[PDB]
Amino acid sequence: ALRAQFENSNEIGVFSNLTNSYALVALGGSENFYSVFEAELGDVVPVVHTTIGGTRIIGRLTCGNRKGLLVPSSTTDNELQHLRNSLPDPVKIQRVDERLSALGNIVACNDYVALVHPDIERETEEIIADVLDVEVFRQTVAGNVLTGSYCALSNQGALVHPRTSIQEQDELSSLLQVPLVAGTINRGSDVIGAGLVVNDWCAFAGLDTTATELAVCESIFKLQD
Amino acid sequence: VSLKKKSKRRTTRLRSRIEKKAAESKRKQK
Amino acid sequence: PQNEYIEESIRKHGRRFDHEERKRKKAAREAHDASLYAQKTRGIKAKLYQEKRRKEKIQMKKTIKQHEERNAKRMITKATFVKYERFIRPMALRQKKANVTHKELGVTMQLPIIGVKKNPQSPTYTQLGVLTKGTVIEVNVSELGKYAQITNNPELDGCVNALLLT
Amino acid sequence: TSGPRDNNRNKWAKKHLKKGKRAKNSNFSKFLKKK
Amino acid sequence: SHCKFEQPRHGSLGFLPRKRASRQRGKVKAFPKDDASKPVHLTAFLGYKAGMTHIVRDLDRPGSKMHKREILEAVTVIETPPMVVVGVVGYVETPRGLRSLTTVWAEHLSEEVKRRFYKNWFKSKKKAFTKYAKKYAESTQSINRELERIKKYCSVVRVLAHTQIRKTPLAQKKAHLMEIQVNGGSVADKVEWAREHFEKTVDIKSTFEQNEMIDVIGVTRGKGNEGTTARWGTKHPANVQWTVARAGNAGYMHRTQLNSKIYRIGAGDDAKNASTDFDATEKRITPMGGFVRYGVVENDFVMLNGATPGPVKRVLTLRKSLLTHTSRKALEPVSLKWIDTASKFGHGRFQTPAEAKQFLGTLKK
Amino acid sequence: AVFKNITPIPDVNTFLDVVLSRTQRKTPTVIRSGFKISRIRGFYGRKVKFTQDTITEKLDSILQEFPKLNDIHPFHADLLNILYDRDHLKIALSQLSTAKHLVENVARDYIRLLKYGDSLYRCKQLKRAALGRMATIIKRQKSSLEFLEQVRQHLSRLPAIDPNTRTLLVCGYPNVGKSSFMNKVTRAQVDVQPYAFTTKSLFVGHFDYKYLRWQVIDTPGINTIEMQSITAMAHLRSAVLYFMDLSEMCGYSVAAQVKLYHSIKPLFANKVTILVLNKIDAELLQTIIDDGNVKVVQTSCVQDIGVMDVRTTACEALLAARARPACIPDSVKTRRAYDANDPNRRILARDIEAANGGAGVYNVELRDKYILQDPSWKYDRMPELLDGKNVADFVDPEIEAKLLALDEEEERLER
Amino acid sequence: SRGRGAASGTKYRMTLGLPVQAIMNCADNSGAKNLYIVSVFGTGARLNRLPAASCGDMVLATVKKGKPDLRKKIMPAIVVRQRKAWRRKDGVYLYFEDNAGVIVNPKGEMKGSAITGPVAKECADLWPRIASNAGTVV
Amino acid sequence: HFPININLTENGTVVEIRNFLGERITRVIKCLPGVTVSISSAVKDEIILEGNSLENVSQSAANIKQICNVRNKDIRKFLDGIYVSERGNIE
RNA sequence: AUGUGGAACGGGGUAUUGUAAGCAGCUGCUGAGAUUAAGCCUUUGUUCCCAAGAUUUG
RNA sequence: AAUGCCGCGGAGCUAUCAUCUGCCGGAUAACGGCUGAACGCCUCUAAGCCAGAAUCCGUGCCAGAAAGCGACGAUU
RNA sequence: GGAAGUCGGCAAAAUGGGAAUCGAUUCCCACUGUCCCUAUCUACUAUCUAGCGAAACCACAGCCUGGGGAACGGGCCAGGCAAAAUCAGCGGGGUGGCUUGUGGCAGCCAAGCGCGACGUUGCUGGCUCUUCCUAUCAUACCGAAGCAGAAUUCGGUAAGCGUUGGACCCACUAAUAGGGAGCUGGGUUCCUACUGAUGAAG
RNA sequence: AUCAGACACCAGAAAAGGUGUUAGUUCAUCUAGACAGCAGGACGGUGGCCAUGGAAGUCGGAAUCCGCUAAGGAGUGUGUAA
Repeated sequence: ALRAQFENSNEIGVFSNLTNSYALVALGGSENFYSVFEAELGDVVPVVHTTIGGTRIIGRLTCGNRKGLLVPSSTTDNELQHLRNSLPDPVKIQRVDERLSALGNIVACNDYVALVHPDIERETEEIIADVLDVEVFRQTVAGNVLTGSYCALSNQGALVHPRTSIQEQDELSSLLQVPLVAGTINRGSDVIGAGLVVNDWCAFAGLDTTATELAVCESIFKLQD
Repeated sequence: VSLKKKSKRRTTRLRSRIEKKAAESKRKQK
Repeated sequence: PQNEYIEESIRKHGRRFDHEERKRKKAAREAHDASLYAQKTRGIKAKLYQEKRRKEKIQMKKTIKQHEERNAKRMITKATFVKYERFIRPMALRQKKANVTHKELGVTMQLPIIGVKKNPQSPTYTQLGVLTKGTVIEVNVSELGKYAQITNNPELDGCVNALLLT
Repeated sequence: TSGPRDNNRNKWAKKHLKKGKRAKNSNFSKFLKKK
Repeated sequence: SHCKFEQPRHGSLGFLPRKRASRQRGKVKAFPKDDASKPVHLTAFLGYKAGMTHIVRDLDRPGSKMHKREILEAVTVIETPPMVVVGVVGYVETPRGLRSLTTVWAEHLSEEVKRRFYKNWFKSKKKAFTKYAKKYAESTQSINRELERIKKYCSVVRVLAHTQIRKTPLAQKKAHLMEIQVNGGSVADKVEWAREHFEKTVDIKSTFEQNEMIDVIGVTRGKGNEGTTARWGTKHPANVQWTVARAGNAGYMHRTQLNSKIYRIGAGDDAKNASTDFDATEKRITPMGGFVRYGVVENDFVMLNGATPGPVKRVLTLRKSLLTHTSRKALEPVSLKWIDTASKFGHGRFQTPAEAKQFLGTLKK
Repeated sequence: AVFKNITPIPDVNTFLDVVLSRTQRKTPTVIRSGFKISRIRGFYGRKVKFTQDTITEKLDSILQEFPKLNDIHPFHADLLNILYDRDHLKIALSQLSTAKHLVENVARDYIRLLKYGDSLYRCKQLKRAALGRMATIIKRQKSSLEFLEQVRQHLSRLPAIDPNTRTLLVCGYPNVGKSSFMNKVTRAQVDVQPYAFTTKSLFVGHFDYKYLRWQVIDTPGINTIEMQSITAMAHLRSAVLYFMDLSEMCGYSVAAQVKLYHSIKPLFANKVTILVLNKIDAELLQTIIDDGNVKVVQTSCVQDIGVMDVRTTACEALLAARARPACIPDSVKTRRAYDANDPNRRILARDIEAANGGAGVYNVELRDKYILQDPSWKYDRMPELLDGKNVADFVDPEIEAKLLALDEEEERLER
Repeated sequence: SRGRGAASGTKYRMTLGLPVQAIMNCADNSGAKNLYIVSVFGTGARLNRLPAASCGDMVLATVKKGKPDLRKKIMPAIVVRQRKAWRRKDGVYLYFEDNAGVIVNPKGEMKGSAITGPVAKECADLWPRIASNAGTVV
Repeated sequence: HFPININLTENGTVVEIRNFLGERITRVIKCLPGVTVSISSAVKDEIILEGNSLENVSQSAANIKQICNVRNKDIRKFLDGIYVSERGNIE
């Protein structure tokens, strides 16, 4: 568990997306964010200094896992070509003709199971299962539709709202086959996805995250070893 | 050039008024 | 930072390196600085400087003296006090309390005005109760009824300061 | 904020002109000058 | 009594009088400072505003909000055929100013520059410079004397150059003749450079190089006499003062646009000048259907950012910047991605007739 | 309670000079006798009113910035009691408010008489009579303004306390190792000197432990300092951290310290005290140990041994009183953490930046990291459009084969 | 400090099409329906010029129609959609068919949870919270 | 806290100063004629200006002290700067 | 004031509208027809016209 | 069919409803100093010197004396 | 976008209308160039031309600054200046060297010449407009302060540049600083100047 | 005189300020060595007594005495928790 700030913002999930096979960072701002990501994942997975549609919210615009990556309709051809050249061959990239352009807000996906916005298109769901090779389930998180923004997923742990009930907690854990904890990030902000990006072996949160919150994320993600 | 904020030259009413009221000052002190 | 943190910093790290010599130089040249200020400045700042230098100069002359021998619309335009009232006497200009100063006692007492006897400037104003300079007004003296003369102009000064006839 | 008449702004503008930031104009002029 | 509600002045006092410019050609009221450390180089050029288009370029501007994105910018296309150097003027510094000591002319003067000296070329007997040509042929030692005078006494060397207006698709036949100060080197070096450049053409490829910052100067469009509304932007006993906004001439004033960037200097003989590394698609800078009210560009052309003063087919002067200014906008390179050559005479929709023909069916004609 | 936000109080002379200078500079100055009497009356009325407004504006600023002793946490109220005599402070603040009302009354009175000014002079002296009374009113609070400024200066020095948070009060004999324990536990730089009662006032220091922050407040050793120390523990949900000199190296007898702790136990009740054996490296204690709440932890002050253990024990006592195969890469298992000082550490783009002109000048090459069969083409420009079609729609690794298949087909059609 | 409060990036000049007195649609799920524009942040001293806002600008808004407890606060609002056409710096001209905005605190995180309708990318970039809680960003 | 970096060029006639209270700026001075600047190894972080003209040497000293000046910080605590420590002759 | 001369029309390109009349059998001719410089571009097209009258100038 | 009504409508005009552009040299004021007397010490000042404000003066930009001027060309 | 204009839906658009209170008022909805913020189009006039062809007014006229005791004026004084002939616009021109920031009564001194200075003690009208001044609200630079930092207070040079949008109120703003020298509401019963355009002449 | 004067009882501000200059008037020491300057002494009863966390002349309350002298003040200021 590490603390980082993009520019002077506590939301690093918005400006970056992290998987178990690659990292994506925003372009045009301060590369200190790219510098921090390279300091921990430079020797493990490639780090791509990319934008999506001339935009820096790539974290909440693109959802992906260790296998595949998705981009929205507004993704330019040049940027898509840039992403393909940067990423290694065993990783596949896919454009999505989805009405809900914010893929990072409508899809929360780990390497094996993904939980999606309830009103996603059938064609989007089919191509998600084809590219991501994960089981896709339509459900809301704490009565809230933005699963990708309001829930963070990893292979060994996950987080949701503190507003969720215990029975919702148990049901979500049972449907995801991964330990799940009700918590908060960045000192009381209930946007877990926007404030946290996690791979299977490291975690990044905003610099305003409390020590208690970092301990919670470390405890659920078993990152001490 | 004058190089001043107030003109060193005086108007005729003003110069006449001094002898008007300077004499009265001597009358008052008397 | 807690309490006297800056002298804790002064105690632990010392004062600025050039402070003692800079303040010595500033104090030495303050003699020229004062004269430069006196000869350059103009306006109110000069005038307050003049008055404060006179005060301090007289003050230092006195303490060196003390050092020495120890070593050795028909309306009324004047403030009034409460047909015949043809003119208008504003309640605003009207007054009810006056500061009467005793002559022998030398104490100023703010007391209500029982009445007004006569105004030397105009006896017509006496009926209207207009208080002018030298006007005779009687006030209660139980806490000290006695007469007194107005020692100022109520129209200008605003406060009716009078001297007791005693 | 300080304007363009600022003596400071003039000073570090001069500092920029004193260094290689204008050397890209010298060799630029030399290219056409030689050709 | 003071003004209750204040506003900034409706005009600019530094641009009045708003009178008609006494010239049609843009005057250079300041040439860049000379330096003997750098030897010879010119400092200005003369072109014609053909028309303006828009381009797409990848912006490599570090720290910008749109770093490494595709940006659209309006661009002005000025046709710049090479200009013929026909004279040299020497200027001597005096306690009264720069005074033109003498002038030396080339032997062979084209009809282009000869038309400048007449208001009616056909009626004239064309006697100008005839005796000058005779004395040039007879004795060159005299001409050597004035050049010796220029290199011995004069401090500023300027070259009289005229533009080949014949090459441009302009109905005018008079060539525009102006003085370009030869900056750099010793006075002798400038005089020599002028001598070996007599009667030869100097091109924009040798004056400017596609990345530098220039000042474009010219006479603006004429809007005629106008009231206070559009002339000035308008919403105690005395006499009316000069500061009061009044009704009069609006337009046709001598103006100077600073800090203009050349995005491209293309060659007329090349047929790829409108094509970029991201575009291919063999095409010329002239838009489909020709430039509106100008014609077809067939010579060297310069593409500047933004807009330049004056309407189409008017003469503009392009000078090197007087003062170095190393703003990263003035220092960054330019990599064009796409140039628009669709029909500007209406809502054009096709870049070239070749690529329009596949989309459109087989026209009966 | 951050008392630093109180504006500095000028002495009576500067206060009057600032007010009068502001009146002169901000209000119009020139008037002639020939002007309409309404304009003359309005002219002087503005100055009297403007001077009234400046005075109350300043006086209200004082009255609002000072903390209301009644509305504040009784820890700070009693602390301000011992230091500043709430009655003197309350009298001083009430004097300013009574002054404020008096300044308002005089101005209202003289504005009212000015409505009847008949000549330029009679207005002039009401204004002079006005401003003088306004000034003489202010001159009478010389003592109050001077007192409040002294109170202000010492208020800005006090530490920002927060009894709401978890705390652990440290009190005991003067220079008995409590200062050393506070310095070792918290980052606060508490001065330690041979002079007794070096900590004249309280010292608050935060310490992070057990995923929480505790504010340890060190009190004066045991006078005004002793009274302030007592009130510090009077109202605070915290535990006592008494330090008794085991070897008496601090100059205070162990029996005397035990007797003092027993006497002060009435105020130390409802807390988990500590029987610290200070200066361990450098009978009566049985009665103190009989209480049970005190933790007998040896404190080798000379050797700085046991301070961490004592702090941990005190913190614990205070807290008690209050298929998914994660295929981590093999390089991750042996990745050297990026720490700047080491030479083996690789470089980052941040360091390339500072070398190549810093923020805003360095152009990061996006293309510099492409997985690509060559590093040379790494700056090439890929054609995007050609003849109305994108090149992108046609990029196919076997596109040559589709072209040859085609060749055959066109050769068939021409034949 | 509210003016550019938590912007995380500068905004390019955009055509202004929502002046004051404008009435415009609430876009979040907090329960408010309509908004009335009271003032716009970052407007200087221009004589007679009506204060105006664009996409991603922060305004002072009053909920004309909506939930009563959502009202009685002059709350900051982020204009996310604008009917007036504006030039995106890449050259394309954009205009959404309705004027929409979201109720937000001065810091820059809204009271709502999900945005109904398209979101301008200019709005989503000056306000990462809106981008985080947006459904479709165009 | 921040060490001050000093550079000497053209045999001590121009002094460049860096990192004064964490400055990213380069403060450059040109010494008046007859003055040479050196760094003495007898005592650490010691600057010596030697010359023949007392006015030139001492005005050079004033230029160093005034250019390395603390702005908008409380001087009663912020003591960082360059100050003249001893004045004398070469022999 | 006999020229890479000008002008009037004509063609082509480019644009605007929207698929004409008629021939017919909505469909085909027919993205046709009409307009296109009056402050659009071009012209081996045809026709036509100019090496003239007056005034002031050392 | 007094521009019968409606849609589109080039060109022109136009919109902070569109796009572009807006710069550096001296002298100082408050003030900080150097040397240094007056006054065998001291001192920013008296003689001199240094640094120093969006300030003043220029550069740049606009106009061009229609009674300011220079160079060149032809010259019935 | 939709009365944010104005004292105010004056005038247009909705076709004018729905509900309340006493035709008026208010409210919500609706509409719109009143407004942000002006742009474009047409006709007439103005422009020039051929013909015809007045009147009011007229001591003489026609530049400004300071002074001319006043009434300062155009004639007078001292200066800036000053070059024919004209054209189209627009309408400008037909009373102290005062004053400012520090109140009134009494006493004690007492530098000094019965006063006696400072002190010291006793008590209650708004809508738009050119320019100037600094007596500076903001911006630039400085000094002082418990000024750790941030934020801030006071004071100095400083008028170069800004000092808003709405019904004292509430927002924005870096700030909403103070003053000098075409128009409307409630309240009482020719020439000259300015701006553009030609123009004879060494 | 970095906003001089030609002024005209310099009468309104006017009472006065100035390390600007030139003249005077009245008292002071001075080759028994003047002022200043550098060298030094500037003490010991005594840290006098109340006053106090800590006050030794110098936070603070009356003086403020004495041995020595050529002189060292219960102390002119800075400073020290002392």
